[PDB]
Amino acid sequence: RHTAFVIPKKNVPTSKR
Amino acid sequence: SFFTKLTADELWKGALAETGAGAKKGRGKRTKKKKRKDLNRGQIIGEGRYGFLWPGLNVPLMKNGAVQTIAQRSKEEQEKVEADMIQQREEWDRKKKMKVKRERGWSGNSWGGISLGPPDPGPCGETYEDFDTRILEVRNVFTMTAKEGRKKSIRVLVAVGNGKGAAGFSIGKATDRMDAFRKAKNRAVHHLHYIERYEDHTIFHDISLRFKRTHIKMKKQPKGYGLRCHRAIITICRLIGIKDMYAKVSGSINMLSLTQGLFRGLSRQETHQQLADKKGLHVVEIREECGPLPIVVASPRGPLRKDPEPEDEVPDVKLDWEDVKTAQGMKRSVWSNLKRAAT
Amino acid sequence: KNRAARVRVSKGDKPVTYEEAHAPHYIAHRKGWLSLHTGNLDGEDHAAERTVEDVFLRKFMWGTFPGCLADQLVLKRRGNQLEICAVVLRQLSPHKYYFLVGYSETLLSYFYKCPVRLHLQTVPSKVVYKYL
Amino acid sequence: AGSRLETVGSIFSRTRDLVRAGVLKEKPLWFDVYDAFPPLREPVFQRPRVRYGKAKAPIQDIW
Amino acid sequence: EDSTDFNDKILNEPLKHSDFFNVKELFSVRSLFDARVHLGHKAGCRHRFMEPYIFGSRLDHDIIDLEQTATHLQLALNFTAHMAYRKGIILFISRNRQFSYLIENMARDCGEYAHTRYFRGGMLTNARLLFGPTVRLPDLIIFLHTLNNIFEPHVAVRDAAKMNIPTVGIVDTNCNPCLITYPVPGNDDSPLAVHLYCRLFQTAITRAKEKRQQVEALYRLQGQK
Amino acid sequence: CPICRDHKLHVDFRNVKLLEQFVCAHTGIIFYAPYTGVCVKQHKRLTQAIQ
RNA sequence: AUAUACCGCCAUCUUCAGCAAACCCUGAUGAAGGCUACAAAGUAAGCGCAAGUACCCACGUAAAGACGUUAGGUCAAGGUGUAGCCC
Ligand SMILES: [K+]
Ligand SMILES: [K+]
Ligand SMILES: [K+]
Ligand SMILES: [Mg+2]
Ligand SMILES: [Mg+2]
Ligand SMILES: [Mg+2]
Ligand SMILES: [Mg+2]
Ligand SMILES: [Mg+2]
Ligand SMILES: [Mg+2]
Ligand SMILES: [Mg+2]
Ligand SMILES: [Mg+2]
Repeated sequence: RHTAFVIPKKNVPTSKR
Repeated sequence: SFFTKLTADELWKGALAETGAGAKKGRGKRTKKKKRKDLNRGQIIGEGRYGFLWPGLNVPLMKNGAVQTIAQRSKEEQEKVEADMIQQREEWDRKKKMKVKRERGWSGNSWGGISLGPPDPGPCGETYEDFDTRILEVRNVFTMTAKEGRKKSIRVLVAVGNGKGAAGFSIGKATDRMDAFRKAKNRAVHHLHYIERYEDHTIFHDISLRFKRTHIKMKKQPKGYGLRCHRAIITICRLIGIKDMYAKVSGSINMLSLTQGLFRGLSRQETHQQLADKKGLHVVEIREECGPLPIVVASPRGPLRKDPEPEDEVPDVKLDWEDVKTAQGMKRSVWSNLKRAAT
Repeated sequence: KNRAARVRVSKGDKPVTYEEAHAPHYIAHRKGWLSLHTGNLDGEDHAAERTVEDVFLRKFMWGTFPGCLADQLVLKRRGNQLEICAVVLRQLSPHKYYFLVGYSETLLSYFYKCPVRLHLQTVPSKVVYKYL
Repeated sequence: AGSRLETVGSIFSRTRDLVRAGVLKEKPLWFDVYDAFPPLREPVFQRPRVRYGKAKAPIQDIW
Repeated sequence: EDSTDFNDKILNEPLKHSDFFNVKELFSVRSLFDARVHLGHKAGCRHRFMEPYIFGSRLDHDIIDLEQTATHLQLALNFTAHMAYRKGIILFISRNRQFSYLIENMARDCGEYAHTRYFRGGMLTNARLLFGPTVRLPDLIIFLHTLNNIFEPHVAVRDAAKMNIPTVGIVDTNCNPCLITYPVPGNDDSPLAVHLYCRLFQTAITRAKEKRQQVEALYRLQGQK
Repeated sequence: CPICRDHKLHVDFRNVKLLEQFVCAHTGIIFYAPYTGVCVKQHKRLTQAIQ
């Protein structure tokens, strides 16, 4: 079987000054 | 005992062994990786094995305007809640295990030819919804260090295009493959080329360049010929918008030199208007389909020259043996002119 | 290297609390104590019996308010009384909070033969000190 | 967007094409001024090379 | 419905005249010859792309043809004056410490910006991080000295082309004018010449800025009545 | 294949709109099977309907 | 049974001073690399050092001491994954 790779949901920056 | 009990986080942290020496330097097989499961997902506060109904917690506080009292489910009724809870667990597990259908690229396990979508929108109200990203190469490069030793890094080559003459490529280097796709994709829109197209479907003339040790000989073709070129070139050409063209790669088949050389030769091609302005003459197109009719595709904006170009009995232009050998029926190859799929 | 009561640095997306962001060498400099009794003062007794009560209370409240505790408990003892102070999330309905308060207060008073009072302070989301 | 290919073409050519392709929604402020009052030479990058053999500079002495 | 008239009358109208701000009366070939704008470096320092502008080499001292400078300087002053009329951000760059004070003062005098200090890598190609996402970069960079202190091209010449910023530059006989959009060939060492350049660009800018206030008042006054 | 996966696509000589997808619009040549991916049986039925 | 599945608590270099996300640039868009103050492409959140704090001060001693290294130590603190025993 092929390696299963799908685009992961983009993260949102948590730390803001 | 009850004082030797930990929490789920401590139990899963030690059971998964995600942070350990084995993970650090490719010392652990991924064939059967352990996977974290949340055992509190489908649990209701107040539901136990005895089947007790606690007013205000498990069940509504008041029924028919009166406060309920402590009640306990019957054996038959409590056994139906356990089986319905199990079905929910299996349903949840089954959906997660199922894999959504995927679209492969050049090969099943090859990253090349896979789309990464449009580049991320810019902060100052910039969007690239008309652009498309396609992976060309994903390499795993290693580097010896003093402390860690042999650490793995990813090099990614991507191309972006809007389908209307604008296209560019970039390189992304990172430790995670998903971070290399973003860098290359978002950096390729700031290094865009504009490729000129003849009638919006092909190049203006035959190109034959060499980047370092890679040789690329492209040819102009009529409508309906299709793309008969290296698979990487077919990915870029769709991004640019070139429907019909033939290309042959010789020498080194390095993807980065083939990519950097293709954009170089496709940007240095002279159009028919430039040729007319440069020589102050009419560029006339002759077609067998249209017979002897002369079609003027470009005319000089400036003063038209009254003197014709001196006819040359024989032209001292360097020829290619591969092309002369084909026109004279001498290039025998059991791999040329093979029936293939539409590109 | 030392590990005790330390949250190792991460890429930057891990949110830690004030209590969780300080190691043991700050327990009397930048942090207080989660429990306050007299057992450990000079000349006092029953330090081993107050400790077992604290270890049980933290586990009882953690499993009795599952997913609702934003931060660690602050246990207070004044004479006979025992005061449990907790910060809780607002996800759960108030009806269930009042039920668990009347159930937990009563059960722990008959188990430790003492008047037990529980003081909840709801917060929208887990207060974040910094991102390690 | 834009294009940071300083070697490829000139700012006018790179901006003229991208504006016509659609990438640039609005052309830059200077663009109109350059087309109307352009310079004598298009500012295209060129690599300096060394003269070899008998090639010499045209510079003459002022006598 | 009212913007088209405003744009056509104000912005397009100047672009229809060869010398809207009349910057050809600000200088002359004799005004440049008296400021030693024709004196270049020695032949051994000469750059190969400045040969077209070299009248000759008198005793191994390149002489810059002022006939071309006047034609090259007219296009720069007009372009510089038009960008100030459009309320563009003009940045003066120079790494010659001798004239650093003079250039900074002129920029303040003409309501423009200067950078005569060490150019930190990323001012232009990374301004979002350094200044902020909503930062506005210069619309015109004027190079009074295109070389740095180790006799190499200023990094901003290459960085201004990456950001598609038009550059104006005073190139000497040992300078590279290939990426400079409007290059003026002249001496960049003598203090009598740098005072001229500064006075000319400062005059063209102040005129253009005052020329737009006259065109707007007429439109505003005429529009009401 | 494209013709066998959809049972509502009928290779008939009256269905000119479907037969135009298997003929080049620039050279008037019927594509070979590997081009479109149809089987030999349906490519032989298209050619007869196209002729 | 396996510390060569781990958490947990540590040793060691550390009687160190560096680690590093995210960008940018160079090298023809190769692995790679990134300083010169009369300055020449680097900017940097965060962690650490530092600073604070404790003990009799500003001193000193404690404490602290990152990322990594040695599959370092410990399944016999306790817990635990896998495998095994259950008259
Ligand atoms: K360990
Ligand atoms: K153990
Ligand atoms: K075990
Ligand atoms: Mg396969
Ligand atoms: Mg130690
Ligand atoms: Mg000079
Ligand atoms: Mg070990
Ligand atoms: Mg001290
Ligand atoms: Mg110590
Ligand atoms: Mg310290
Ligand atoms: Mg070992």
